[PDB]
Parts: sequence; C-alpha cells; structure tokens
Amino acid sequence: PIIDQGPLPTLTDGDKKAINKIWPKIYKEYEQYSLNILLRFLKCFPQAQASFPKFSTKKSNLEQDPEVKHQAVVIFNKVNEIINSMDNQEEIIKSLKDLSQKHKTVFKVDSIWFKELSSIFVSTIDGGAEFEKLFSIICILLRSAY
Ligand code: HEM
Repeated sequence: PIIDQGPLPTLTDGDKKAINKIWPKIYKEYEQYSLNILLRFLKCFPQAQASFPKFSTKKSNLEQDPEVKHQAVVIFNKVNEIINSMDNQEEIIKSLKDLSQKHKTVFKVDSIWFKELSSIFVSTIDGGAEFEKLFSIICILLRSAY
C-alpha cells in the first residue's frame, strides 16, 4: 500500500504509463476532486484540522470555506506538478525534499499526517498500485526533513 519510510521506490515505465491514463480524467474536474479529498480527510481525521491555522471553524461550513478550497487545490496541483515531472526523478527529489522542510520548520506539521491524506487521495480518484507507489515516493520525501 502507501509507505512513508524507507528506500525510495522507482517509477517503472509501466507505472508512469498507467498513471498518465487515469490522471487527465481526474484533473478534468480537479475542483470537485481536490475538494472531496480534503473534506474527507478533515471529517475522518478531525484532529488534523488544528494543523491549519488558516482555518478552525465549525465543520458545518467547511465545504464553503474559501481557504479550505484553496488548500485543497494547492495539494492537487503539487501532485499534478509531480506527475508532470515523473521522468526526471532528480527534480522530484529536490522539490519534495524542500517542501518537507517547510512543513517541518515552518508549518510545524506532524509527519504522521501525509500518509492518511494520501490514502484518501488515492481511494477517491480510485488509483491502483501505481498511484500508491507515486504517493509512497511523495510521502517518503515529505518526511525526509524529519
Ligand atoms: C499529499 C501531501 C501534501 C502535499 C502534496 C502538500 C503540499 C503543500 C503545498 C504546495 C503547500 C504550499 C507551501 C508554500 O506555499 O510554500 C503546503 C502548505 C501547507 N501544508 Fe501541505 N501538503 C500535503 C499534506 C499536508 C498535510 C497532511 C498537512 C497537515 C495536516 C499539511 C499542512 C500544511 C500547512 C499548514 C501548510 C501551510 C498553508 C498556508 O499557511 O498557506 N500538508 N502543502
């Protein structure tokens, strides 16, 4: 499944091929997708809500929260940008290695959260083993500054 520790996995030509088949259908509605992913994460993991100073209101207005939607799309886009550069595995490493640093020293986020949001991301878009490896690479790197 999704992993967040250990030797970085390598994306096969096959994995990359499969991912690029499912992806467009997803970003064809990145707004309705990015939202459900973030909303299901906060509903099933309410304790994670305290990590976003940008918001901490009553969950009754959490789907209209403009800032909620803004963070939703921010995540979806990074994932998109990582898929756009799957071939150059040196670029991905450099990029996500630095983002891990922001989350640690700047946003003061707990590393145990990435895998969980990642689990919901995949399930919502229905990605297979391919996407689990992608997010395995994503989560391992996001926890590298820790
Ligand atoms: C799939 C994994 C994730 C990706 C791809 C991702 C990506 C990003 C990106 C692109 C930013 C923008 C940073 C900047 O502008 O310099 C960000 C900020 C942030 N992320 Fe994540 N993130 C992920 C998971 C999480 C999780 C699980 C949490 C914690 C519950 C988290 C908490 C934050 C916070 C609090 C900020 C600061 C937002 C702000 O104040 O504007 N992230 N993230």
